[PDB]
Amino acid sequence: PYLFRHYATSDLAEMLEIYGLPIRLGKYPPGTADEEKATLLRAVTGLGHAAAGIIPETMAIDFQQAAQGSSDPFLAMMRQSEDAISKAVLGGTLTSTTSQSGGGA
Amino acid sequence: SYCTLADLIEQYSEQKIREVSDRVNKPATTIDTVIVDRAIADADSEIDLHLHGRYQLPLASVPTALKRIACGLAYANLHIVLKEENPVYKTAEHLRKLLSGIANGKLSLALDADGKPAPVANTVQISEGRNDWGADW
Amino acid sequence: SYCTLADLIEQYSEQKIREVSDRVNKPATTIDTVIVDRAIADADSEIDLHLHGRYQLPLASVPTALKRIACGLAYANLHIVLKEENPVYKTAEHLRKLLSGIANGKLSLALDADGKPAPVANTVQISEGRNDWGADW
Amino acid sequence: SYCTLADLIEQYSEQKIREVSDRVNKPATTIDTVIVDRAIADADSEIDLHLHGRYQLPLASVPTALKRIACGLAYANLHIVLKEENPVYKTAEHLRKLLSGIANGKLSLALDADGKPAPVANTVQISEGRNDWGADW
Amino acid sequence: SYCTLADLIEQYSEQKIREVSDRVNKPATTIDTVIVDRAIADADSEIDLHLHGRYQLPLASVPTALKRIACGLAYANLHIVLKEENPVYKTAEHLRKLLSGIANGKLSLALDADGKPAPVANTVQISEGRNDWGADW
Amino acid sequence: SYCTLADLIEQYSEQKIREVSDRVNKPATTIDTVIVDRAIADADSEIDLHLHGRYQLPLASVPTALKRIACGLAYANLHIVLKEENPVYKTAEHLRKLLSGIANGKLSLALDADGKPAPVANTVQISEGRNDWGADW
Amino acid sequence: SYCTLADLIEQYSEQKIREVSDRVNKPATTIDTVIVDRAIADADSEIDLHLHGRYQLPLASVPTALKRIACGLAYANLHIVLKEENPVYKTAEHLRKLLSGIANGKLSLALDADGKPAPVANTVQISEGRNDWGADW
Repeated sequence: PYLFRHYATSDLAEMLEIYGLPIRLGKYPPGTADEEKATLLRAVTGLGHAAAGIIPETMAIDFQQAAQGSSDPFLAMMRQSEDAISKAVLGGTLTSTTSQSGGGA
Repeated sequence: SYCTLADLIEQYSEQKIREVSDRVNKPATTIDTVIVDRAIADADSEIDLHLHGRYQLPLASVPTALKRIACGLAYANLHIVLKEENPVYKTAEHLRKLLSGIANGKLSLALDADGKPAPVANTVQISEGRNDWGADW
Repeated sequence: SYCTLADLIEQYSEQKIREVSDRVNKPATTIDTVIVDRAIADADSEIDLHLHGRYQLPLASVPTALKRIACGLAYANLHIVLKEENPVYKTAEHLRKLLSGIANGKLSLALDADGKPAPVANTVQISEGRNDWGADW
Repeated sequence: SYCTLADLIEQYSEQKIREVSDRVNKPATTIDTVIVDRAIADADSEIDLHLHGRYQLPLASVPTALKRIACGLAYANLHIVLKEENPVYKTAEHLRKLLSGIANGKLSLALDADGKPAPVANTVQISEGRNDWGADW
Repeated sequence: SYCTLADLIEQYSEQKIREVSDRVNKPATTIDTVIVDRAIADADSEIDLHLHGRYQLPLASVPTALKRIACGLAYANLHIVLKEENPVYKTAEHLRKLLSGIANGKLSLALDADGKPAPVANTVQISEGRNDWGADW
Repeated sequence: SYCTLADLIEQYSEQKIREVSDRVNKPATTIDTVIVDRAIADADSEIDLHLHGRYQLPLASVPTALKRIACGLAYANLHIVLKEENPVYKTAEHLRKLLSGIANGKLSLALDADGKPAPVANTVQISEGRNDWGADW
Repeated sequence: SYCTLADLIEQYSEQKIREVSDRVNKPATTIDTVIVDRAIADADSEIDLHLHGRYQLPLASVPTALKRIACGLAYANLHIVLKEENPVYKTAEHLRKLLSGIANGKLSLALDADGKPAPVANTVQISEGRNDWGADW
């Protein structure tokens, strides 16, 4: 369960790192020079934090929505690991987390 | 000045330039430098029209393909009357097609002698860019 | 210099080069090296125009197909007047089609002698890449 | 060297090669090995241009269809002036169509003598692949 | 060897093969086995090019339609110069169309003598297949 | 053997078969059974190529339309040189169109004498089929 | 047997059938019943090819339009050599167009003498049909 939690948390951290700016790819026509290609790379890299930009009509840039995901799987796996560890150690789970129900309390 | 009188001679022989450049003496005897200079100027002007959107117009160096294109255009311009079927007209149209290809980003401007030309800063432009909270605070 | 005078001779015989390179003596007697050199330079310039976007222009070695293309283009350029129906014009157009195919990523540049050419670093470019939390911490 | 002088002779008779290879003596008397060698080199160069994207260029063995294509291309190249309507030009265009078909993944490269050629490792490439938790832990 | 000299004779008479196979003696007197062998080899090579993607190339048996195609292609190859309008060229193009149809999965390869050919294992490939919990546990 | 020499005679007279089957004696005197047999074999091979995907190739009985097609194809094959405008070529193309229509599931194979041919089991194939809980338990 | 010799005579006169059916005697003197029988058989075979998908092939009765089509096809088949521009060829193509229209469900097969033909049970097929709880329980 420790390894399960570790993997889930690391993957969630990476996914948090990737959200926000969408991955985008720039295209150039034949006969583009190395200086112009480096310029295009710099522009594409800056477009995420740059609100505006201009390119020749012969060039194109597309946006892809890189992540388009949710954290629910990782949270569920971490909760499972937490519950397993609590049961194995203390024999119960209430002592570590607040029980959100009554009646059977 | 992407080409000179010497370039035109070395491309088209001297006798043909003597024929097409002299309008006063029949048979021609001497090359009139003014007409050749104006033809070269017009060729340079058309090339500038085709190249202003991708490079700095006052080029400090001339690519060799630019020299060939300028010489061809000047020779075509030197004709008072030119038919559609004239081979020089076909060569001029071919050179214009190359110029259009260069303009449309389909062909590149090659070396001048050893270094690259000076691409203009069109694509460089982007907003200032706001990325606070990512400066290692 | 993707081709030389020796290459042009070995491709088109010496008598034809003697005819098309001499503009002063009739019948021709000697090959004028200046005209051949300029024709080769113009052919190299056109090939550079077609190849700058995919390879380093100052090539340290010449592929053999490049030699054939340069020789054909130089021979075509050596003609003062060239018709559309002239077979040399058709060969030049064929070579231009090969050059366009190479430029458009449809044909590859072959070996020079034993090693590959030097593809430029166009496609190499990508962002720096942020992948923290995955460095075995 | 996908073909040799012996192959060209055995395909096109020796008298025709003697005619088209000798440019100095009229009537022709001897085959000039240099011209044939260069024609074969140019044919090999074009085939390499067409085949570099799917196979290793320095092939250790020559497929027989490759030999036929090389011989045809060399014979076509041996002509100083070639018309569009010349039958050898049509055969060369047919061979170029086969080469394009091979390049475009529409035709395959057959046996050399008994074993397959060496397809390049283009399609082989894939990421390293992360599949932990499935290693029988 | 999808066809032999005997097959070519039995298809096109012996006099025609004698004419088209002898290049040294006029009038022809004997059939040169080397030229016929090379023509058959080239025909087999083209058929292999067209058939490698669907069957094992080193076929242990020859379908009869394959024999007809090979004979036609060899006869077409035996001509030093062939026009577009030549009927043998039309027959060769027809056979090439059949070969393309076979390659494109539009026509099938028939019996050799009594048994089917050996289709290659292209379509056979699929993943290993994970279906635990369904093994009658 | 979808057709025989007797069928070819009964379709095209005996004099025409005598002309087109004898290549050694001028004027023709006898029908050469070997050439007719090979022509019939090639016709059967082409029909097998066109019919293998829908029926068992080693047919135990011959449909009559198959006999007509085989006779026409054999007669077409018996010609050493055949033009596009030759009427027999047009008839052969018509028969090939019928064969293609049969192959493409647009035309059916009729009776042999009284019973249907043997359609192959292509469409028959389906998975084993899991339908437990529906076996009247 | 959708048509007979009497039908062919009553359609095309007897003199024309005598001309086209006799291949041995010049001028023709007698009608050869074998050739007419085979022509009728081939016509019936083609019609069966066109009609097997919609009706039972061993028809117990012959529609009259079927008789006209069979007679036309037999007359067309009786010609050893037939051109594209021959009017009988045009009539045969017209009849083939009618046959295709009947096959494609665009035209119907009319009465034989007083009763309808026997349409095959193609469209009849449907699953067994499970509709329990609706049997008036």
